Amino acid sequence: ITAYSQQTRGLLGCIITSLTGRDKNQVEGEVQVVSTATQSFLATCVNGVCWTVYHGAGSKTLAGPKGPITQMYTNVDQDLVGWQAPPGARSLTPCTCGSSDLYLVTRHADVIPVRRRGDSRGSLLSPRPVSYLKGSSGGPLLCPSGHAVGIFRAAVCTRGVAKAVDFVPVESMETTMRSPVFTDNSSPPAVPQSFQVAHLHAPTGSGKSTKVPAAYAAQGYKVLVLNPSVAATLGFGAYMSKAHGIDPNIRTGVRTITTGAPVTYSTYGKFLADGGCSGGAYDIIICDECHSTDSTTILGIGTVLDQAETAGARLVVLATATPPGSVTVPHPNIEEVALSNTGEIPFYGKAIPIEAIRGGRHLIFCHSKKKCDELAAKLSGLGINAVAYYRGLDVSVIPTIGDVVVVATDALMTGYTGDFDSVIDCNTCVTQTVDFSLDPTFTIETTTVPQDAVSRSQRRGRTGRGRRGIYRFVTPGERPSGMFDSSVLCECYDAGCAWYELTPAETSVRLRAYLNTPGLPVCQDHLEFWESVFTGLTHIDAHFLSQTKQAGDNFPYLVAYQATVCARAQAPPPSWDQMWKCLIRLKPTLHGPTPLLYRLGAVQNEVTLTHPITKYIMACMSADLEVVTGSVVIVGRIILSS
Amino acid sequence: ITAYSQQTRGLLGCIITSLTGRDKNQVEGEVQVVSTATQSFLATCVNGVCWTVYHGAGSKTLAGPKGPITQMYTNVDQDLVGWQAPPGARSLTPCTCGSSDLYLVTRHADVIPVRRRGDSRGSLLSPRPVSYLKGSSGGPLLCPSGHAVGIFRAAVCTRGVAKAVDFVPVESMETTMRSPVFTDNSSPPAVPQSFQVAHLHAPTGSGKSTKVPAAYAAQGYKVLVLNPSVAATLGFGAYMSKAHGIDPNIRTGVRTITTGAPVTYSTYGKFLADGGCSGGAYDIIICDECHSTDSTTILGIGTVLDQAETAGARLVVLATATPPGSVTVPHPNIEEVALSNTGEIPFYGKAIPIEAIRGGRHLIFCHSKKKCDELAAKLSGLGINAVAYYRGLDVSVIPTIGDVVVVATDALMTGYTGDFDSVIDCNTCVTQTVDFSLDPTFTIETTTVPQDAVSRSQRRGRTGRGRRGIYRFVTPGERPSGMFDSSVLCECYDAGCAWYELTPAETSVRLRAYLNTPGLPVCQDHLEFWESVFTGLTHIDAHFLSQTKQAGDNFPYLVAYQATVCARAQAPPPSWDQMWKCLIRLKPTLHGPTPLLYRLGAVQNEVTLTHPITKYIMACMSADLEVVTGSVVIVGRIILSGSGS
Ligand SMILES: [NH3+]Cc1ccc(Oc2ccccc2)cc1
Ligand SMILES: [NH3+]Cc1ccc(Oc2ccccc2)cc1
Repeated sequence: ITAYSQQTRGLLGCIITSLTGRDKNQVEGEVQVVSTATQSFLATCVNGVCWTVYHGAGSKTLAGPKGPITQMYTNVDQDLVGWQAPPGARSLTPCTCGSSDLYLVTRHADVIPVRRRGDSRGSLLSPRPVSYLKGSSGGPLLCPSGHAVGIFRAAVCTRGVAKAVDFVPVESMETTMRSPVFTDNSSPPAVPQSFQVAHLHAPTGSGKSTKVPAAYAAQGYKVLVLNPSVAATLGFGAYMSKAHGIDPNIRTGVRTITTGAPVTYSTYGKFLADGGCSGGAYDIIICDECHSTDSTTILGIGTVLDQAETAGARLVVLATATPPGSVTVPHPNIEEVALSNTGEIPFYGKAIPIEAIRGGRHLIFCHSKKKCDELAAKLSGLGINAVAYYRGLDVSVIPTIGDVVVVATDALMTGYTGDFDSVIDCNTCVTQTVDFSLDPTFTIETTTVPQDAVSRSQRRGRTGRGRRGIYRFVTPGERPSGMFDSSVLCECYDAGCAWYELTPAETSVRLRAYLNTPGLPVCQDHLEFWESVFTGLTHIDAHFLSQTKQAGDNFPYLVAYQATVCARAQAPPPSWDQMWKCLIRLKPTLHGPTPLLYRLGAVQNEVTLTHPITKYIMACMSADLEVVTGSVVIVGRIILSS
Repeated sequence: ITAYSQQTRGLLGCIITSLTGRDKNQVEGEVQVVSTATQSFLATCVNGVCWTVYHGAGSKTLAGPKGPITQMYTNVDQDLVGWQAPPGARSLTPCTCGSSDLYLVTRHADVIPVRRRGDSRGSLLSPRPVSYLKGSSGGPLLCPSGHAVGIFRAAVCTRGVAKAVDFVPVESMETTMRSPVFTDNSSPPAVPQSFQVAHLHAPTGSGKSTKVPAAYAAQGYKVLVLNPSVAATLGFGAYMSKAHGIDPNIRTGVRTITTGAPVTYSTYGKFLADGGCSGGAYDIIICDECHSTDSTTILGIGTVLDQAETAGARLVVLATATPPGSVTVPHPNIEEVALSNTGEIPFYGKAIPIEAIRGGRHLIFCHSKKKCDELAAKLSGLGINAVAYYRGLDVSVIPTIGDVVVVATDALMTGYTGDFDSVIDCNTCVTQTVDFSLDPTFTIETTTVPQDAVSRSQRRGRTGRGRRGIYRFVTPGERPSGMFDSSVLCECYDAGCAWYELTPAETSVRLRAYLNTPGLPVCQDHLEFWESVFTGLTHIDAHFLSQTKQAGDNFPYLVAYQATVCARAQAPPPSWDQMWKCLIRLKPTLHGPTPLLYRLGAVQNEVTLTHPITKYIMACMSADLEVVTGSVVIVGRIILSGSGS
């Protein structure tokens, strides 16, 4: 095998084409170089279908001769997407009698030897920088005969040096093609003779966590319905007593009720607080909002999947309006309008007319609490009745009746259950992103990022509920949905220690149940990495753990454990911002360099690396780490020949 | 003082506008959010001129009502460029009485208080990560009265936190405006009565390395001519003695010759090897190729500027075809032709058709030695006589001579002096950047990047000499010339130690003479930081040093030092790349994590940061590092409050 690249489009055409969705150039070759507005990567044609990775492609359409091609196949559990191949596309053909010597075509037309180990794993003969492979997701792994063993999806790395490759085997495509491209998941499953995890995809309003649990209980089953939101968990209790004459049990941290009833409503949080499943309690477990990628939902859903075959249950139901890989589609009840630039109120580069929000009840989403208070002032300045809500504030700041503009962060989603005449969306959210920076260990950065399609649908779906709604937006983009960052896993272990007395090895078992169930959000497999680092975080100071839970910002356990080590060395904290207020009382006492374990923010101090734990963590970094490496547009192609 | 922002264009409207260079949208506001294809930053309109930083904007035009607006001012030393505001556009105005309370406006429309601490420095009352200030270059510092104090150009960092901001004081802008738009520099200067550093910007052709040094000799003056290339130096000498009559002294490593003549030709390397200026020696020194930013040319010119006046010289001419700021205009003699896809030979995305090169003499440039070899092999299949040249190989591996298609890296432009019928350029080169990654110390990465204007001009310069010439290219456009990376300073200290027995403190002085002389290539000033690093690198192993020196590769002193520490820890090197070949010999006896000092490449062994040297370098990192933080298109604006705070 031999290979060379050919650039077919430059920037302007790629943009123009992305928007029009009309690729008029004739698709020659069988490996294409593709681009989105942000990423560039490779797509291979096998068996008449043009394949690539989900983390690159998303749910995006392919620009084609007659306009946008929607995806024919979308397996988010195998990081696989595929479009029907435009007429005149050559295709590689599968590999019958696999060799072990493979050849990985990169986007620079370099052909890289690979030794096959697993079904989906290959080891690079000559290890290379991970940077080298980035751009080559969805490039084909070949055998010498030129046939197609699979498509590349991740590097497996030691300390930033790719030594193995992760690929999608060609049979997983053959499975994928064979799978029902449309499956029906709107009606609730019947209660099978033995254990079975089932899915329920139904829009909000289908009674997923009211009608259906009522159905199961009328059939005589004892039913637990798990939910992220306390406001929601509590709200069902009341709706039930009314519209189905069951006073159900309610279990929330704040306030629980045990009527004896066959149906229980519970927060995932409280579920975990009570040691998961009690054997004999329930026949059916409904996990609502399982598209949720907060640590408590993940850990909770993990637990249910881990425990319920044993606790006697016969049916787990993963219920959601927006499963991984789903596209934000028109709602028949919600007019969607773009914010423009002629309005009285600046809002994320655009403007809001004061007409649009004077009188009525409106919801303006912002990414940050700073920007909320800023906007809630501006509006009160203009005589509009504005109110900020975010993590911290109590939900009574939101008047339940009467005109108001609520400027909120996403906290609003789990904190408040009402709906609104309009919603204005800045179309962006803050997120936490772990970086294996080796300076000395890992870092957790905050970042404003484009909203994913799940968020857009949660946000927009706060208007239009059985009554008409306007949804105003700054921008039409979604990022693709149902993927989460490794830092979410990190948060689970932190949570496991902080709140639910779980040893890191028990958290792992539950996360591993989550990861190995198809149809959930996906995540690079870093369970062992994180387990190992938390394994080493021993003899924490209870009193510091206390104050970081109390204050309730993220990573209370890591923040406490740094805090701890800092105190066992009269050594000051990384910095004197809020995070390390739990030390203010010792400020004039501490002096020297900070014994740094990891970066959870700006470090403003001398730092020594010579602490035994820091070293343990650095040794944890030598772990194998799987890393990843408008329409999608074809910008170029790689031509194959040994 | 408060602010908010308006996005006035999308991503497509912005590409269309960069290419056409025509923007109709009224220019409202004072602070403009401008953008290139590659990046984005701020531009502030002051006294009717629309200013921004050179590092963002280069020499690019600015889209406007009737078409691209040409830069009125360009000061690559201040990092400052300016276009005439289209009539309409509001302007800020300067401060009328230095109040020290200041206010920086960021591209996120945040306004962040700054305490003025000198002519063009202010400290953040609240330190913040540098990443927060990125894309705010060209933004204004305002006094409390809302007047322009300066345009922000860089953050001063400790370990990635901005504690202070550097700006272009609006008085510098005042000078610039009250001054000529066009300057001469085209003609050789007359010799002054006392010391003076003149510039000379003239085409290769103006004989600035032969004609003008003759002229000065004809007037009875001793002139020394420094050049980076050793081929260029011997060739100028030869030409002189012959077509000019004076047998000139040559001073190069490969060939030294003392006639006694009044003209001496030399490379920068030999000059530096000879200890620089020997008192009395010369009156005029011509630094040809001052635009070069090889460590040797930078150290050499630094020495000349540091020593030339005390050595009794009267005139240093900094000589160059392409000074910082210069743009690639066309040629009378060179038709330039977009390479394209339809062609028998693949070449960086496009193809080269054979007919184009089947007969005659051709230079094909390639970003790397690998691609040269690979492309040689391919051209000797289709049966064209094609050599590959590059660093390592010998100059005479090229026919002088027959039919040929030479496939070269930039090494060509110092080794060889001949020209060609057509030149094919992939338009990209290989740089080194230093990243202060604190992992544990710093990284020197070798990257591939778009070529700058000088590069394009040199590469295209190898045709169209006194005849027709075709220029084929993979990509139009250049990045801006006259800026070099912090790694190049690193190379300078490294050569200082490796080659020229200069201690770091001595080197600082030479380089500081370079930096503070204006009209040369500019540079993030990291002198004290590197000086510190190399001061701590003591008791290097002479034998490793001599092997890395011989080897020809980069950072010989750093590679050999890293090797020294390893050998003496009986630890293996960070990899078994070619870079570490000097330790292969010893491979059996080397066990354990490597005691890592810095990163020059892929670390593969386990590492360990307990070495005293690691810690020393780690401490050096707490230094104060200044970090930078088609037409330019206005894509938005920041609006400032007219009253109140
Ligand atoms: N950036 C987060 C991210 C990126 C890629 C990704 O792909 C996967 C991972 C695991 C299984 C299947 C697909 C998951 C999460
Ligand atoms: N005030 C001197 C000055 C002028 C320009 C300059 O631009 C650069 C240089 C190097 C890298 C990035 C930008 C740096 C320093």
